[PDB]
Amino acid sequence: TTTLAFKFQHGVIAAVDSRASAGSYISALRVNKVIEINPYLLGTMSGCAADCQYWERLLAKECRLYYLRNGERISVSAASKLLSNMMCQYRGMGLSMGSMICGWDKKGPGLYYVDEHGTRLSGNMFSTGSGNTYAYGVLDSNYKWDLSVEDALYLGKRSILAAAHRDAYSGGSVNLYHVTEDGWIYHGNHDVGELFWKVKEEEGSFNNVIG
Amino acid sequence: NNYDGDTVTFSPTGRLFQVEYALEAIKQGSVTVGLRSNTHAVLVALKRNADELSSYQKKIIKCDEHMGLSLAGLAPDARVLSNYLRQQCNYSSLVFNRKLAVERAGHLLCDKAQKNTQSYGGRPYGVGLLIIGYDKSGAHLLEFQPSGNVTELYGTAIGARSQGAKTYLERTLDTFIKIDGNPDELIKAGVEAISQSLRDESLTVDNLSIAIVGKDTPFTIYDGEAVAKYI
Amino acid sequence: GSRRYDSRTTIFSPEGRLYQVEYALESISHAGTAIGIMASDGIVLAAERKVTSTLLEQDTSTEKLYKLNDKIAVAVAGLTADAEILINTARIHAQNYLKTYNEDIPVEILVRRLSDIKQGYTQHGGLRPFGVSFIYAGYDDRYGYQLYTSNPSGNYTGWKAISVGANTSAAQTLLQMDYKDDMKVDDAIELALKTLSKTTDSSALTYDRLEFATIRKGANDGEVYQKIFKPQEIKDILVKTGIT
Amino acid sequence: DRGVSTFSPEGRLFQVEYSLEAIKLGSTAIGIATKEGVVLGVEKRATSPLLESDSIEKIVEIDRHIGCAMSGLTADARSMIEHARTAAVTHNLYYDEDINVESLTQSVCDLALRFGELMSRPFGVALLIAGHDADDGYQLFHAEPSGTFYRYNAKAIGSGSEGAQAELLNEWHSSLTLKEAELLVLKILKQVMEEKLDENNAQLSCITKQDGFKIYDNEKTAELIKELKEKEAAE
Amino acid sequence: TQQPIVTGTSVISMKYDNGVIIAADNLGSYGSLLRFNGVERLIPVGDNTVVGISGDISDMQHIERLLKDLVTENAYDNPLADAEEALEPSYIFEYLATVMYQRRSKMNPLWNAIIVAGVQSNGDQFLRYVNLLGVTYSSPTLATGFGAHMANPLLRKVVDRESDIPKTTVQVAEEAIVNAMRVLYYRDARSSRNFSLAIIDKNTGLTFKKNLQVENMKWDFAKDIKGYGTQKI
Amino acid sequence: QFNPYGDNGGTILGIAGEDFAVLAGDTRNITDYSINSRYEPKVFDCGDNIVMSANGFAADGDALVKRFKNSVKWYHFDHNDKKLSINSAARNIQHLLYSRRFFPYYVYNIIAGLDEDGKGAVYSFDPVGSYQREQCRAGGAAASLIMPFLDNQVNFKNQYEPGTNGKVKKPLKYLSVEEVIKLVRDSFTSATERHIQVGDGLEILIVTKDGVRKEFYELKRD
Amino acid sequence: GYDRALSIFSPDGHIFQVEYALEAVKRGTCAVGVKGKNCVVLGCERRSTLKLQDTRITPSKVSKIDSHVVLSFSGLNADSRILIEKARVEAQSHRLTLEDPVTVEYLTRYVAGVQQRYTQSGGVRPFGVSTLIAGFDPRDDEPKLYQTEPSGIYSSWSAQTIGRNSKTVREFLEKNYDRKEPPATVEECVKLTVRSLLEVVQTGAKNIEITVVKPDSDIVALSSEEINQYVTQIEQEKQE
Amino acid sequence: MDIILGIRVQDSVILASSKAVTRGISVLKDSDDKTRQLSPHTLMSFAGEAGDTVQFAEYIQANIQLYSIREDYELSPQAVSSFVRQELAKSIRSRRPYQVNVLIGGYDKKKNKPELYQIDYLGTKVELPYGAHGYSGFYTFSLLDHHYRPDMTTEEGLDLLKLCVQELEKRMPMDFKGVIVKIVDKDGIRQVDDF
Ligand SMILES: *[C@@](C)(CO)[C@](*)(O)[C@H](Cc1ccccc1)NC(=O)[C@H](Cc1c[nH]c2ccccc12)NC(=O)[C@@H](C)NC(=O)CN1CCOCC1
Ligand SMILES: [Mg+2]
Repeated sequence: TTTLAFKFQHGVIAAVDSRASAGSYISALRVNKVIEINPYLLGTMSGCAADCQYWERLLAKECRLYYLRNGERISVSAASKLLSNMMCQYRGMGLSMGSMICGWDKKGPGLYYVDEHGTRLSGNMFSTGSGNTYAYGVLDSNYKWDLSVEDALYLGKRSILAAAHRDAYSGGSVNLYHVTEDGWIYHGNHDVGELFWKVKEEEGSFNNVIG
Repeated sequence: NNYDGDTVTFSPTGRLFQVEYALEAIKQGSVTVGLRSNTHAVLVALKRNADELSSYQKKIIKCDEHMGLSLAGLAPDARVLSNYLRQQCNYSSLVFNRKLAVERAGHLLCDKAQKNTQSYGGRPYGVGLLIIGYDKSGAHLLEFQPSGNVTELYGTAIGARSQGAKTYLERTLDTFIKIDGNPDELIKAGVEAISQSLRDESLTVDNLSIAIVGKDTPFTIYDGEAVAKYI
Repeated sequence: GSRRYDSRTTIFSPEGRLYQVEYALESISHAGTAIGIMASDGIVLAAERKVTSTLLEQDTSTEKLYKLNDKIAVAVAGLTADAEILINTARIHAQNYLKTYNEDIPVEILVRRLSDIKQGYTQHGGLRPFGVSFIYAGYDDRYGYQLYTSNPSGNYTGWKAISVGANTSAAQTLLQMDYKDDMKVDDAIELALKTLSKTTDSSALTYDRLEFATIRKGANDGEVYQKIFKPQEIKDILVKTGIT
Repeated sequence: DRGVSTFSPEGRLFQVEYSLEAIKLGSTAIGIATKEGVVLGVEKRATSPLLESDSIEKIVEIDRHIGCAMSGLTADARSMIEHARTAAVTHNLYYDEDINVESLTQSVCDLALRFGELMSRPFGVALLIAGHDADDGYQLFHAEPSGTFYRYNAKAIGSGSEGAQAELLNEWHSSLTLKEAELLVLKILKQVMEEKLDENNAQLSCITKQDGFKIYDNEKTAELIKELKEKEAAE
Repeated sequence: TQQPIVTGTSVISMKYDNGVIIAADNLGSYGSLLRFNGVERLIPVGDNTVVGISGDISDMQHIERLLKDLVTENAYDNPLADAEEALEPSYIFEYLATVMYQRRSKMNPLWNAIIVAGVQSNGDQFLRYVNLLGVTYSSPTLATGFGAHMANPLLRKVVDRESDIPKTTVQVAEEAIVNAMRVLYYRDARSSRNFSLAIIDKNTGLTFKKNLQVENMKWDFAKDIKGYGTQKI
Repeated sequence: QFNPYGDNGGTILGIAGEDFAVLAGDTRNITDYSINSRYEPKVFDCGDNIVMSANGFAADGDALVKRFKNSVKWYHFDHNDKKLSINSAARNIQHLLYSRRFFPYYVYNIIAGLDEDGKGAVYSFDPVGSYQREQCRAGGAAASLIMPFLDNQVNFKNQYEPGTNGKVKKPLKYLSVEEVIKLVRDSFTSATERHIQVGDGLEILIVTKDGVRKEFYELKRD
Repeated sequence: GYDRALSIFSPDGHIFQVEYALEAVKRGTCAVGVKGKNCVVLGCERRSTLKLQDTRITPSKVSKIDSHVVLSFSGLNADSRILIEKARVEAQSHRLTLEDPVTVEYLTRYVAGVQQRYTQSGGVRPFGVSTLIAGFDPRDDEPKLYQTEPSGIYSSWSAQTIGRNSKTVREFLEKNYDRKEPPATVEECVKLTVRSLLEVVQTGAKNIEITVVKPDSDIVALSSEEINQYVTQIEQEKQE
Repeated sequence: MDIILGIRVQDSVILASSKAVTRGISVLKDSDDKTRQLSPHTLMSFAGEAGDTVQFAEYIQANIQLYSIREDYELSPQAVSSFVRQELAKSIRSRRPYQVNVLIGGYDKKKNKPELYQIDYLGTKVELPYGAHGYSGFYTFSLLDHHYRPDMTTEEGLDLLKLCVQELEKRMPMDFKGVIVKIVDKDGIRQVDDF
């Protein structure tokens, strides 16, 4: 996998690939690596598919109970922390889970990185998975806070494409999300096969590849 | 009097008053009838409502595909005991690939109820149960009392005014036992039996509750317009 | 079952009082009077042993005054056996604090801990409370010299001068009359003994019927010394103050 | 003294029967079920004018499709609500669906008889559990400390219950609208309440399939009270 | 986790038209040492079931006791213990299979391979296998250990599929089993000449044969075999 | 050292139609190079119009199916005989699998049936509980042989329309039950040829609104 | 363990142990809470039967639960320490798991839950304590004032009093406190709090304690002289 | 994490801590603050295994903050350091020890003295004029041994600290992405925003 997420002027972008592996064998072409915890919270997935699904669906249980008791939506900071506390109970037991908790709350947009070690980092930009290095290259050279929603969506899309191309364990399809103060917004499933050729022609990039 | 404060105390005449008081809760409960032939076994229960706006409290509970019971008294205690039966029926299937014998189900209920009558702190169950079922030895009907006493019968009734239905079944014994391969006629005999325990009120569509199990018939409960046929 | 024989030690009366706490206080009111007086340059602890005998070995005896650590001491009123259970717990808490923070335990923190233990016996467990009232005399570098008291209810309060045990009503009136804020240890010693001499149920106050202790900065330079008075030393201070 | 789980000579549990007396002292709560939704309403009953009445929370959300009103020793209800909310969300975790109103009510009632010498006494509070699911539609349940629960078309609990229940007997029919039910709860609350009914000492709520469980604003309820006064003066 | 010490080798079995046959030799090996020569590894349960066990003998004796206790417990408060509510082969097997899988799940297995052979109430043949891992399977022919490699091929020539069962008589099936036991004696280094055989028929009931021997053995051709290649004398 | 796991071979295949679903699996059970049984059923009717198969280590597969069947039973008891939807069954199975996250059920699990809109549904699980709804899935020993064939012949991957030369794809026309069963049989016949653990028999369970139907076909026994 | 059910129902539907716990609160010294427009003030009675007291070290009646929330009480003193300790632990536990300090409403709900738990748990008696919990939520300038009691019920108050002769001071507050226009300043809020205590206290010397809590963790306790100035001004206006 | 330095001067304690956080082969963050305020005049920096560091730090923070509220009093740096040491010495013989090394910089308001305590994951406590954990000391201690005086000003302490970081940046193979510097003195804790 390759996942990324970054804060900007108009909220946060979240983009993920869709591949699943079983060694060299591609076990799934189109898996969903994003979880809609609530209308204002998202969760990316990288690592053991079972761990990612179980613990983030359990996080969603705990975030809903917060709303019922307090009559108020949970913050991104608090949600990310609940998850990191879960990881710390099974510390050393062999879980494999890397995730970004994306959302919009009272402090504005929020983005936290959480992993199986119990690490919890706040930041403007993150990328996880086997192909994160490729994604960072595109992101770091093109990122600005002053990005338009249209350009930001493309950047996250293009960054996954970069990783899908080079990384053998990344690809299949791209899933886009845009988080606003009115909630998150799904921006479709994009096949890499079709997207690659489209980007190659329009952008002029991937000159080395023959098409 | 002085010997009814708890279940751990015999009276001077050797009586257990807390158990007798638990038995009293059954008599206050709504009437329910049980009867069987050689092929089928039937439960008939008069459901009770709180008022006209309220629903009619359910009386019959399914335990397995081949076994179930009807209750009279404290409904929550029936839920606890029926849950136990569900687990025991289920343990028999999962471990031994064997449907639980109705007689053995009665023995398990007896032993569970007994522990509550000999220990300090707890209390006896405040409910009576009529268990019907079909196993490898044919159709069966059991009567459970929270004293622990379980009895295998051809037919019986428990609850308020249950003596009327019990007398009827005692007269009809030779007739209804012979109703083999005819579920509808066996239910008719059960509906006619429970009718001997009615006063003022009569059997309506949301009042009556019937259950049946048999040779090629899984334990199924009939409520609502499904029992209008028998009214 | 067993319920039949349960006294129910942790319940309220209709008036909102704890029966056993009130009855434990009644027990303590028959115990030997203990007095604590706090001065600017130290603290005094005085206490009366209960109707002794000539054959009691006094110099090796201890029923009233106990040492919790080098900085803190207590005077006891009530069941001695109950008090020793609590005293040993308090000694351990002081050492736990010292091991953890590498500093001597503040007086109030020790007092609160013991008072919390007493409180527990009034709210849960179904056991009788400790029939003990303490006077805590201690020093730390935050508040300096401090006097506290705790009773079976687990409630504790701070004092300039205070008495527990028998005749506290009479004793407190006498202390309230003669006490002043600028008072010194030598004066406080005299006040404590004079108060016991007037409130005692005995015919006369003698050395063999007393336990006495001081906590002084009267130790060579910035440090604190505990002095548990010996029988001969109590006899001397009785002559000095003009009681015998 | 005597056991907590003791039967009386009549065959009733003493403690359960005594807890029912505590519920009779509680403030009134009314529920009415219709085909357009279920309405829940309560008497707040502030003990003093300085008490900020909007902090009195006697109507409570369990899930988006289930609401709850209470009467009696309301402090006892907090752990019941906590269990209900947990049960509702846990079932959503295990089965990826809403939980049935009856199943939720049954889960709450399982706590009721877990007392002895587990908790030391029964709950001193009754609950009106209202909700909607796809199988049985709009439902209203009355959950007692006996562990028993009855389904109701309409139900009143608390100090003015038998007077309100007699009124609900005459007024309820199967074709009631949501608006009609709202006014009917307000009407009966106004009848049994000691103090004069207004938007500050009484609260309304409802559960519909579309919008889910909603507690009504004081401004919204105030209009329904004014609409009630005018329609009673109309004849 | 353990290791097997005293062990029993192959158990073989097959279905025929009216019932099932099961057989096993009477040896208890201690590694390469043929230590115990009078061990019965077929254990009847009632008059309708025979349990054949291979592997660790101490664990076999434990299972033998569980079954003996199962019969005792079934008779408790059961007037129909010798009739309608008697133990069935399917009940006995599922019990053992539950125990075997639980033990492996605690990482403390019963180091055995078991075949439960019997006839049900309705006359149906029962033949199912279970081992130390809790793995279960059924087939017209079943065999453990070496029998799986050598006996099954011979027994499957008689009953290759389900439709061959009604065509197979008890005489043919017994003949095939006895031949398979001879082949195992030729080729299994931890086998013995002495064995036991049990037949459970739906008409004639349980026939338990003890002290059987492998006979009609071919050895004469050995006299002609000389050296390992070039040797003539 | 004791190894609590084993490999009983086998291969399973689930395909979702427009208003139906199939779950197929071979009937061969093996250890190492030996055949245990030529007919040992692997796909089960679990009730509520749901079919299930746990492929890999038979003992763990039987235990899981047994537990899920039990979970269906208790779902009826606890929720007034309500029908367990396929999506609810899938989520329940995830929790059954994750209960042993640190001592897993060594099986690949597939279930099939109809969703609440009457459309065909297939769900796929890994041994530790990750699941997903899929149109097509092969699991087990010969999964890597069969899946590419299904990408090509079910989702028309790498297939384009003649004359356009790669510009226009083959349109995703739906498949009938008769067409699906052909692809299932050809998948297992091909898998039997090149995989030693696959053979003997093929059992298919078809699910429609009318119920669960079975079909059996012979395979090569070598 | 000791499992005896001490808090149980009576034939008339009362839990006497919970009601007798309220009688212990009635015996306790008077405590009062008044919230202004931009502050909350907590007033507390000190009974003058105890002189020769060391006021430096004697447990103060108002306790900080966190930097932004305070708790005063009426009833058994020893019992109150247990609630305060639990509350303080929960406050740090909330900051640690959720990364925000507790809201006043949440802290109250927790303390009330503890009190409730002790009314239906075996082997324990109810807390003989009612509390006033006041403060300001993080990044919020709206004042908060809550009350709890042994039964476990809690509610929000514009102004409230508990303890002995609380009936009298509540009478005073009900006629003197206007909701439409609450004490606009700190002075007006403190003045009204001292006035209310002067209906009951006896002497206005060392018998009145005042603690002012303002937004953004601004908590201070007034001294004897500062309070004495309020006492002087009130009575001089009264002589008319 | 990687590098944490500490120096005690005349009237303050200065803690410098690296900003880098690395997962696998990628640097995830270059602005991470490896420190927690335990009390107004006590700061603790930390370094060790991933996750354990923050957990332990926040757990210590919660305990000291609880003590402060209960007693309405700030514990001395010495008292806090002893509490921390005990928690680590308790931890080392646990089932799964917390793999965290810390520096505790505090200003004792009673004695009017700055204090620096170095504690490793075993519970090995030492009071020092300057300290470090891991490999940091190998490069920096020679400079500190040479240039350090006890009467140094805060500004001189920062200049000597710059020299230490420059040496680390020259001779360490790892890029630690600079340091966040914080000063602890009588007025409390503040961060040097330009370094
Ligand atoms: C890259 C593809 C890395 O290989 C991603 O991280 C991807 C993330 C992901 C997240 C959520 C759902 C699906 C996928 N990870 C995997 O695909 C993951 C990689 C993997 C394999 N073994 C691992 C061991 C430890 C950590 C990661 C490992 N693969 C899986 O989890 C595989 C084993 N499971 C499946 O593919 C099975 N399920 C896929 C979804 O459909 C149901 C079956
Ligand atoms: Mg093959």
